[PDB]
Amino acid sequence: SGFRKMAFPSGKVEGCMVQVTCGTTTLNGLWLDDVVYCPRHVICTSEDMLNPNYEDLLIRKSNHNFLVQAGNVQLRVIGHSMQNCVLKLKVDTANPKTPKYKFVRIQPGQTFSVLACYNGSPSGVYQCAMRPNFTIKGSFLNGSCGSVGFNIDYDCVSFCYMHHMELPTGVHAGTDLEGNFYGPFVDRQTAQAAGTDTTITVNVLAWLYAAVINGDRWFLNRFTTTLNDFNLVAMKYNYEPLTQDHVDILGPLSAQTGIAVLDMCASLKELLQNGMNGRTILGSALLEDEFTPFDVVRQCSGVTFQ
Amino acid sequence: SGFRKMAFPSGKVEGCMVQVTCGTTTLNGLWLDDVVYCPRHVICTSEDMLNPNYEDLLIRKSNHNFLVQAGNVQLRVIGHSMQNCVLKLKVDTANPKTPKYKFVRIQPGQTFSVLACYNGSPSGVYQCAMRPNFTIKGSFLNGSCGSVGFNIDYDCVSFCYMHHMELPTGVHAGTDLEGNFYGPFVDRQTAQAAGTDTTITVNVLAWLYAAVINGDRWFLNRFTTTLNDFNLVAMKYNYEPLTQDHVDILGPLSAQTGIAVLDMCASLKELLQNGMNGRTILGSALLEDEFTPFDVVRQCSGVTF
Ligand SMILES: *C(N)c1ncn(C[C@@H](O)COc2cc(Cl)ccc2Cl)n1
Ligand SMILES: *[C@@H](N)c1ncn(C[C@@H](O)COc2cc(Cl)ccc2Cl)n1
Ligand SMILES: [Cl-]
Ligand code: NA
Repeated sequence: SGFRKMAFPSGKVEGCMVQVTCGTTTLNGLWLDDVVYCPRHVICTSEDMLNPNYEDLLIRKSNHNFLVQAGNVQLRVIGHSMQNCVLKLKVDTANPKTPKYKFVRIQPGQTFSVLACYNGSPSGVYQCAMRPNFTIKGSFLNGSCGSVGFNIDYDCVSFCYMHHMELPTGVHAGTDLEGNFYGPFVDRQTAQAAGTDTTITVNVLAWLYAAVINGDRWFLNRFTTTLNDFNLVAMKYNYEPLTQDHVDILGPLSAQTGIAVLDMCASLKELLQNGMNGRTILGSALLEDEFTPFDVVRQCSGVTFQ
Repeated sequence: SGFRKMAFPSGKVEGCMVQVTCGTTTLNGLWLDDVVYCPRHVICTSEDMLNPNYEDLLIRKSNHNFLVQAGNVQLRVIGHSMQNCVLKLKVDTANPKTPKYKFVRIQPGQTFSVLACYNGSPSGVYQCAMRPNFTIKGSFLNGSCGSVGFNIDYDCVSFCYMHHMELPTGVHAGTDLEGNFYGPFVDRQTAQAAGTDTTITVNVLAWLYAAVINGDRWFLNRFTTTLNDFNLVAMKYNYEPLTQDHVDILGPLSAQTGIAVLDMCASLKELLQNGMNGRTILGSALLEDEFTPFDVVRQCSGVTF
């Protein structure tokens, strides 16, 4: 029993992190087979903050302008190309520690592990969720760009995030590993702001199901709700709409606990109305929204504590 | 910016985890040099679990009774012995992935990373603190015994915890890697209960400093206090006493933020007396006590491994 924000073991990703230098700028890259992936803004100068023309900056570079260091070893860059907002540096050595992997673009609400890195060397690992406004609430300092987010369902690493920048509110924006930004953000230092963020409703429900599995029922009630009335109430607290897809996705947790999804919805409605009145759920005094249904099933007993 | 509960990168430990089987029991072991460490309770069966005589259970076993798998490779056990509550299985091969390491015993309040494992296969990593009552609030299912906790101090892994059991309240108990329990617990299936826990004061203060560094300031005030007056408040709210050593340890964060420790104690006093009045601190509606001073400095500075 117990319930913690739990990351994937990071070793398969640690073996892929390198340092990329261009001019006076150093950040991190991801070395898979014979390609190093990193944010294209590594080629930007002080003059290129606001309106970089990346095509024009890149054509002026040779292979030997990029320094890639993997531990104590220099790799030799033998090619370069840009794909969307990522740079792909072809190197003369395949990474002998390359795991089985794939690149996946995630949807808001999905969670992943972040391996924060500086100078190509891992600092720490933590769990994040892609917020509804396409930001993440990470922990990143200068030099952390090119740190990646991933899942490891089975033995295969799914890379889903590469870190590019911090927005004025202190939240974080980045790309998939094909270099497409999450959300309406661009790799320019112009005024950009994330939209108002909302709570990830399906994840809160999942977490309430985790609480029941771990043996806590205090917040349930005798009521039910229609999906439409739930959404009308939940929107007034800045909760995302719950869809029929979300209801379907919660089916297994429902089945395991004997609590219908719309009955759990009625519990959530009452929690929003009442607060917790001095109580906690799985150790928290707020409703937690960074655990998915899949995360709950992965972490929790398949046997409910009745 | 930002502040997150963050574990050490786990790869140096992942390369040391193996599966240990004895009879119908499988759990995890730690393979360092030519020794595999695991809980001695692996040798227990159902009728023994109430009052095991470990000496007597062990003498009946041959080397070949212990099946050790490192990935898909069987290791050959060439010796077996007990140290306190851990079993030490001598194997014929040194682990080529053995990191620089030490065995250390930590103090209550100290944090560490746990690499949860099942069948010798790492499943997840999270940060824990050794509670004042010598339990940890972990997340462990059947098959997780022998999972380890660690810190990394440079390139050196300090192993500090091996998982043995779950108490009735759903919190967790285990040993150092020399097999000495944290807390007044024993390795048998009997009525055992955690003592009442307290809040780790120095760590709450550290976290308040993290909050200020990350721009969250509403709880600061004009007031200061003394160690003695604050300690009367701490005791009333089931907080650990704050010592002068704690004050010294927080010195850096005091200097950096311009909030003396006893000034921050006056903030904490008011929070304990009045609550948060609807507000949050670093996204929490409770006072967090599982970040140490060193954790806060390390994450607000970007140290790597
Ligand atoms: C750890 N891998 C694990 N998995 C299941 N369990 C529960 C029981 O197997 C515990 O068994 C014992 C524990 C102790 Cl502390 C003494 C004796 C026994 Cl049989 N643990
Ligand atoms: C990432 N490693 C990092 N470290 C510091 N910074 C701040 C600036 O250096 C980033 O500069 C740019 C960012 C973008 Cl998105 C476009 C252009 C530039 Cl110059 N980032
Ligand atoms: Cl005063
Ligand atoms: Na004060």
